[PDB]
Amino acid sequence: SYQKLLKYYVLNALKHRPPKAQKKRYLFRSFKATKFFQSTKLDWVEVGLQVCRQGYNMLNLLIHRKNLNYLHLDYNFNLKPVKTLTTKERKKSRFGNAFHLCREVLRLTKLVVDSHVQYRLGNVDAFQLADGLQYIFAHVGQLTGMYRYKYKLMRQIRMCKDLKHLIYYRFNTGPVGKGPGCGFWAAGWRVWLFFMRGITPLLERWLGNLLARQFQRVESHFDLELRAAVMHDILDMMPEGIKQNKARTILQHLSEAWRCWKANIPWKVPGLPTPIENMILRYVKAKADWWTNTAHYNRERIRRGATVDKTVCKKNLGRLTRLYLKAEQERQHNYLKDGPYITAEEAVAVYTTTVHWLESRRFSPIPFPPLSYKH
Amino acid sequence: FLGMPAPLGYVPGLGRGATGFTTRSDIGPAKDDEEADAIYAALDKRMDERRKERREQREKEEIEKYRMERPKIQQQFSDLKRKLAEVTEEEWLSIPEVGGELDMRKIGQARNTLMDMRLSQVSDSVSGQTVVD
Amino acid sequence: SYMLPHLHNGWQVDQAILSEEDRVVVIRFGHDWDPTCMKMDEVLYSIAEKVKNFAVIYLVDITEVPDFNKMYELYDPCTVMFFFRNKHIMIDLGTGNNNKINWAMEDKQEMVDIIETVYRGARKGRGLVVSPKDYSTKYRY
Amino acid sequence: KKKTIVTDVFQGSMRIFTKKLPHPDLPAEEKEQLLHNDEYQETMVESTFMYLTLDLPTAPLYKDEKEQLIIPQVPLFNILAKFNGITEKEYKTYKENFLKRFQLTKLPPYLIFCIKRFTKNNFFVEKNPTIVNFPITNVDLREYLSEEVQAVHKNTTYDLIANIVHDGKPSEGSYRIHVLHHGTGKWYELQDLQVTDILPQMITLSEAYIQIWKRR
RNA sequence: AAGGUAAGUAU
RNA sequence: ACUCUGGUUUCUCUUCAGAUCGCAUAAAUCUUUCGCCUUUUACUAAAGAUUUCCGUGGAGAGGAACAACUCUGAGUC
Ligand SMILES: O=P(O)(O)O[C@H]1[C@@H](OP(=O)(O)O)[C@@H](OP(=O)(O)O)[C@@H](OP(=O)(O)O)[C@@H](OP(=O)(O)O)[C@H]1OP(=O)(O)O
Repeated sequence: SYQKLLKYYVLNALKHRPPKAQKKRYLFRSFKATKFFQSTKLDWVEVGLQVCRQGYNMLNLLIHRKNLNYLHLDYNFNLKPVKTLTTKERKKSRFGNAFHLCREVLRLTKLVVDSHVQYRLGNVDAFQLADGLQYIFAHVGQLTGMYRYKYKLMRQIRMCKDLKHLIYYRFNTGPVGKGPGCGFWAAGWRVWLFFMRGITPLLERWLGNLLARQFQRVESHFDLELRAAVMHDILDMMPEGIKQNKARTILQHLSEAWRCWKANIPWKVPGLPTPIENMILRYVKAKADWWTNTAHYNRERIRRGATVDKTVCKKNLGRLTRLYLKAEQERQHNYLKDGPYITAEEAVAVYTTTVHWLESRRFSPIPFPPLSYKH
Repeated sequence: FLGMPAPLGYVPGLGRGATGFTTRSDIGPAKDDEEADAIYAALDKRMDERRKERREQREKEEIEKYRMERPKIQQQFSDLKRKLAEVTEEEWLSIPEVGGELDMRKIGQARNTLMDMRLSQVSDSVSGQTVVD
Repeated sequence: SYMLPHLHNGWQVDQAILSEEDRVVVIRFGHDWDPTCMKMDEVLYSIAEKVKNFAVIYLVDITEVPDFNKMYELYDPCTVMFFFRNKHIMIDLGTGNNNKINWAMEDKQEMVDIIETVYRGARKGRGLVVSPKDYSTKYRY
Repeated sequence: KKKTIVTDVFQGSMRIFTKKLPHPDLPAEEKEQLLHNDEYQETMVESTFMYLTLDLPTAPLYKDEKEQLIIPQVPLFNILAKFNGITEKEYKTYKENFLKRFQLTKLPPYLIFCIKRFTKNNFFVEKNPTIVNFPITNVDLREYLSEEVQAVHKNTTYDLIANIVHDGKPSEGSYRIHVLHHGTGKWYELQDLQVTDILPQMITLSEAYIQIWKRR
């Protein structure tokens, strides 16, 4: 526990630089100044029960917003169906993971407030109040099981156990019993306060989304950008106010040009204007460069070990085949133009060595297929 | 029926006779209110204005730096579209709707001929050289 | 480059879907400027020539026609609703929402098979139909 | 002696009357307004131009004559086209289409031409495989650049003393050069293995990385 | 959290 | 020993962050690797770069409250 908590502390110490040159816009003070809210003074327990009632109202509206009575949230912030929910009704009554987090945190604050309420209304003494506070702060994982609601919260709860591990260790260090009588809740209380402070932006954003009324693409994106930009440039140059149909047929040549590049076959269209041909050449050179780049990049990704899909693998294989076919084409052309690379008299020397070795072996060379053969 | 006006006075959702595809709750939304919405939006804007200026300046600087490395798609052919209008009207009108350097192979042929001649000359030393008929 | 027919008005899409006979009306909700939706539109364009006999594709813009956003819960990109025979079909492909395809198909042939299966199911009269390829897994490995 | 001997040997001077021509997106009215504002006015650059940088034309996207490989050999006049072709350049990578209007005023006795075949595309840097097609003989680009400078530049017959050409793929590539002794004119390859190679042997066929010539 | 709504038929 | 010297509590408002903004410490997105791997919610765990988020300081401004008590240095004292 000590080693793990020291790890957490040192990781906190590593990344510590605030860029936050804020304008000191006190949003809370502005909300206080808003006419929709007013200020007063009241006891902390009264504020706690007010917040519990407000959270229950929040969950009540969030649940029965679509007039669905399938799911019911109890006053203890535990959701429960009113009957054996139908599978279609179960699909209808479903909430996201962040809603699970919100319900869990509301449950935690409600149970803390109710514990202080029962303490104030006599019942159990204050020593046990502190002990129960300590336990709840260091057993939220067991109490609420945030694991499913959020995986990261597990870290908080597990470290809370670690701090509690130390707290009880020291509390029960000597004459103090080895029982559950430990009361140092602040150590986990601060951690839970920090984690809640980190979480609350998400809950606020989602609650605002509900309160409002609006509650593999990179290669495809670049291809669409290329084709759309070229089409828009053509429609700017080509007077759509006069000619309409032929522009669509223009796209055909685009595709033709593209496949004319893929097949590595000559492409000449005398009917098309020369500036149009130049624009097509620029488009096809950009597309070919991008296509080869992404082809070799995806091939490298596949061979490295990255997981790929069947269609993506087939497309990458096709692109690699096309690229290799092209490359072999200019390689053969370069061999034809530059001639054989066998140096003069060097292949002759190799042949002389071979024939000398064969003569040393002194074997009869294989003749033409005879009329009569053994088998 | 593309290109037709929509007769007003009828709700498209109700007239078609469709059923509410309730995929999942809490996934869809399902004047004093206007004034409250305006006030809350103003409060949200006030809260967000704490870091807006510096973030916007940094984003603008980053975008400007990114543009130099690689500009927009239409930027690579801005000159071409500038010169695109130079084509005559009759040029694109008749667009077909249907879809020096000597013989470098001479050096290769000479090299191949020289190699073949050298091999044929070396074939004389091959006492056991054989052919077919 | 997004040359498929698009519903300028919301009511126009409604009557276009209503004006169907022995054909499947694939209404692709979303926005053309989205990149994933651009890929989906390109796939639909590729399919359109091959299956134009019974499959008609008719895109629409959420901003242009927001009245149908809440009707079928249109709050994701690349959404596709096979509104065929004036009946929203139940296409099940191993997903939670078995009435909406909200991501561009990896391959065109898969989309062609899906749309022809939808046509067969609609012609048979059933309101639900399954897919030969389950999409619960993306076959990433 | 501010003018360094190495610098002054290959200094040069280009009187590029650079014009800040309006951006292509500017309409005809905006172009007229900019012209009235002297935006497109030619301004002399007086560029040092220590070594001339001549860029090869566009690569052949589709091979027409021979589908296996099309080599668009660039005539040596393209380098000599800098008198007017560079003076007619109206292109820039910025938003405004800058008109270079390059005009080489004083040609240095040593001419170092850089082909700059390598160029970065939108994804990767590629090299144009176009043949150099540059004969090794007298040149008249200095007279073309400035007709009156012919009196000052009496020895305009410059022979390509040393030409270096890259070879292989852009990633794993090498270089090979051929140089001629001044006066002797051996024109031999500087490669250690091929020490003696006088004939061009399709020297201009390869993409010559750079050339160096003397006015003599 | 989920990846687990059979559709059909008129009320 | 003589003349001028002149508040601190506060409330907000607008800027700038140097300063371990904070002798405390979260979260979100994106990016590269690691366990990855069964699709997203997610993860594991580190790095890199942002953002929100709890807070704070400097500086300036405007009212209230102690504004009349001066603190204090200067004024050869
Ligand atoms: O389950 P673990 O984390 O291993 O710890 C538990 C338990 O902890 P929880 O109360 O958090 O479940 C007790 O701890 P406390 O009751 O002291 O809080 C108990 O401890 P005591 O016996 O001291 O009561 C005991 O630990 P141990 O028996 O080792 O002292 C036990 O651990 P085990 O499950 O390993 O027995």
